[PDB]
Amino acid sequence: ESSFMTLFPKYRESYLKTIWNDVTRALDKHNIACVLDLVEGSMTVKTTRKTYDPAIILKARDLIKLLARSVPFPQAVKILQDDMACDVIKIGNFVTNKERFVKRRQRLVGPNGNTLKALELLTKCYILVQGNTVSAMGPFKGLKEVRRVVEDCMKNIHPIYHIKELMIKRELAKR
Amino acid sequence: APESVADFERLLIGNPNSSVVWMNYMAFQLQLSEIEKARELAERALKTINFREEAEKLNIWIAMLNLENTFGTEETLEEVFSRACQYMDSYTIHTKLLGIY
Amino acid sequence: NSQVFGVARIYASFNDTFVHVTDLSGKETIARVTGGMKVKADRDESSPYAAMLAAQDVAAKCKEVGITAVHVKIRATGGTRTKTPGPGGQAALRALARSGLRIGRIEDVTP
Amino acid sequence: LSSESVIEQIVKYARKGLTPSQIGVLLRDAHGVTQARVITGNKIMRILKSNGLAPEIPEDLYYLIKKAVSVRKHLERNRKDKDAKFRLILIESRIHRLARYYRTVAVLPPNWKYESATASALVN
RNA sequence: AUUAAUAGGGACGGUCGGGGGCAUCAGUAUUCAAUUGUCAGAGGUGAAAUUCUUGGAUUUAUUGAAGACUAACUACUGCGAAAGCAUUUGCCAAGGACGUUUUCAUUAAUCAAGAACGAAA
Repeated sequence: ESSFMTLFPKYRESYLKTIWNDVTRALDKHNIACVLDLVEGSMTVKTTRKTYDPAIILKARDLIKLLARSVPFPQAVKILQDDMACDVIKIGNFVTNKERFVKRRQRLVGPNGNTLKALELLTKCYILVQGNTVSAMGPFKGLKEVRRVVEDCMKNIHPIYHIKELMIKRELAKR
Repeated sequence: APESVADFERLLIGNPNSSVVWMNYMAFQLQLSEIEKARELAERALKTINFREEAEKLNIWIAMLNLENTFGTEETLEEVFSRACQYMDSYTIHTKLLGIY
Repeated sequence: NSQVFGVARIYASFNDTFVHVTDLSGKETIARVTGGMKVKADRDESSPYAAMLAAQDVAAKCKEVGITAVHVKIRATGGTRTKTPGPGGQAALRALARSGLRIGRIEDVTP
Repeated sequence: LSSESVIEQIVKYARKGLTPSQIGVLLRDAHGVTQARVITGNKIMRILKSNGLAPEIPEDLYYLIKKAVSVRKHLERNRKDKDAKFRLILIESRIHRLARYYRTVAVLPPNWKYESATASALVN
């Protein structure tokens, strides 16, 4: 039937194997077939005829990619609920060489993780930087600022422009 | 003028970078109904001329194509086309070919 | 079982929810029920609750015509867009399943 | 092992149309010999010069002067070959220092004037 | 012929690279056109506005034409003189590391002047 597959690096599969038995313990509650292909290093979210709706497989397919993007499986666990949707942004096509790509990588993170946690307190999302992705998960009116911050900061734009608009909109919130 | 088999060949020792002699020699060779000595001449003037002369080198591919325009073949003018497309520019020989066609 | 089925294209994008379940061939969709038609504020087009209200009409027009099953070809934006599945997926596809319409060999077939 | 016979093997090998490294690579592969510096007591290029089998240009230079003219053929195929012309500016500095060695160490005269124009005449 | 700087050129052979020039074929993604089913919205926004819309906006599917790039695999991975660099495969020429009791014996080190490549517009 349905199947959505995602490949993983070496960093999360060992972290998956402590939770993939819990993933199959949790996917069985919605009757979804989860594969732990240790030979392939990939997981596939498959549908079953004992399930209610096929939409929860794709919501777990975002959770399986969140499980494969070195985000926590507890942090990927809330995606199966209604009012929490993820945003697995690929930011690979920004700079070819590793020099200027790593220049904007820490600038989207900041010194001691303050600026990466700043957008977490600005746009209300779980920002997860692992490898060449910037994954977020939250309300879409807050998550619209997440894709606006992630797509422009891999270019020559800094997060100081993003946070200052976010600090102004948060201050005029209570009115 | 150079009108013999020995005449235009002697000028090649004095004028190596001159394809204009082979441009008249290919008019002097294929006029005797044997263009195999004229197709040899455009092949010889490629390996005899200096590589720094681009005005005669691209014209050498334009000479063997315009000779191929009336007195050539179907795939022989195209095999000389993709040989000029590797040794020289693509569309500048094709804009020459658009004027030739 | 008799396989009274078509194909269901649900556009669960980031800005709206458009549902156009097609036939066994790609043309001649028997149903086309928008999410912004069942809620009139121009802001609830991406809401799944308006998409769940829209999904009752989506099951209705096929059950009126004769398609008792629908295989889901789910759609996010894809391509040169945000490429991720939005909010309108988990409610609109479930309400077709809550209406007894048989799901089987479902897919996400966006760009 | 009859020391002059390795020279008589070289006297046919230098007459076989090969470089001095080619006589040293072949004799060390199929004849057991170590080098020209071995007990026979004569250099590979100097024994070829002593019997009239030496070349016209230096073997250090003539394989580099040929490599300067041959690499210009790809640059004659594309003037946008920005690395092959960069290799051509470098390799023409490799043969120029070689001929400047022979001009001072009296293997070539100081009026030779090595140029990439006539280097196709000294490669063939 | 004082030695063959565990200096250097040059030569062989096993390797390798997202190197570059050319070519090969493969890949998704986009626009426009031909056209069917159907519409009260579609897009955009914090809420709107703006934009197209029984001129069918909009969704699906199909065909044609054109332009760009190699996501996940894929990374502190190698390479390119630097700039820069990712489908399959080749042509041509260039290159890191390799071993020779292979060849030369300083041919070798920094570069004003002066010239070549070349990041944005």
